[PDB]
This record gives sequence, C-alpha cells and structure tokens, in this order.
Amino acid sequence: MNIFEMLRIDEGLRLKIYKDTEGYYTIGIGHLLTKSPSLNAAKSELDKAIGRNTNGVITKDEAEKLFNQDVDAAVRGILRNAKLKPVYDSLDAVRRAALINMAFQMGETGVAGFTNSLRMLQQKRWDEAAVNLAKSRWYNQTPNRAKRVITTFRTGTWDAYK
Ligand SMILES: [Cl-]
Ligand SMILES: [Cl-]
Repeated sequence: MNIFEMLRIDEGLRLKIYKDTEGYYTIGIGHLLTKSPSLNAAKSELDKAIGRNTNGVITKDEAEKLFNQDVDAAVRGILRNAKLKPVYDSLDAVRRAALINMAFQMGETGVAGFTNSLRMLQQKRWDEAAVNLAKSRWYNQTPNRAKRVITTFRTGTWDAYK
C-alpha cells in the first residue's frame, strides 16, 4: 500500500464529469473541476486541464495524469505550509500518507484548520487525536472515509485499507 493506492480507493475512478459528495463537478480520481453550478463552466475547466476538447470524457491515462499532478501538489502544499510542515516532518511514513489524504480531499487550508488535532498528532497522542479528528463536519459528512483515515493515524498501519 501507498498514497496512490490509498487515495484511489477513497476517491474511485470516473471517466465522465460527475458530482462529488458536496455536489461539485469533478472527474477522474477526485479531481475537482469547479465549485460553479455550471456544467459548461466545468467542461471548460476540464478542457483547459487536459489541453484538448474533451466533451466531458477523458481516458484512463488522462485521469492518471491529473492524479499524479494532484498528489504532487498536495504534498507540496503541506511542505509549504508553516502549520503543516512540522506535523508532516514528525510523522512516520504511514501516517504521512493519512495527512496527504486529508490535504487532497479538503485542501491545505481545510487541513490547517484542525489545529488541535494537528498538535496531538505532533505530540504522538494517537488516541486523543483520533477522538478530536472525529468531532468535525468532515467525519459527519463522509464518515466511512474519515474512519479509514483516522484509523490510519491511530494505528500507523494500513489495516483500514486491507
Ligand atoms: Cl489542473
Ligand atoms: Cl464516506
């Protein structure tokens, strides 16, 4: 298991534009296109991302290319963020993947708002962090996914994904 396989499990793979859990236009492996309620706007963002007139459908390779780019940006956002970097540096390899997962889903800004959980993770207070992470809209809205990430932080193992 690795970050790529982990997120591919959490986000799935779709080759046509679809609406995410928040009702936003997305494609591929959780690649958000826009928060605009306009499909045309989504098709436009899509074509610009791919570099061709897609008509709202991409290929597998195309989805994977967006995904590599998105994973890279996620990590880079963490490393550039003053509140996130130190947490990330303190964690082991499995738990780093859980932090990337959250950043991919909610953006660096969203993640940095879990101040209190972040501090517990940095202190390596696993059970406490898990409890704090669960008191969030994130957990209430996408409970199965949040449970999987939380267990990852708690245990430092890939068991939730096995
Ligand atoms: Cl892009
Ligand atoms: Cl879920």
